[PDB]
Amino acid sequence: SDGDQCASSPCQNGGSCKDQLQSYICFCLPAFEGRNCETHK
Repeated sequence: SDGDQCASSPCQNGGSCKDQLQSYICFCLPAFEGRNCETHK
């Protein structure tokens, strides 16, 4: 049920990729931060 956003690794820094109802939220690691790890600490 709903699972396409993470079809091309829309996240960065090996961040995770979750699928929501509006789009998707990646779960970066303690090393980075942001919906796409775009904020690498």
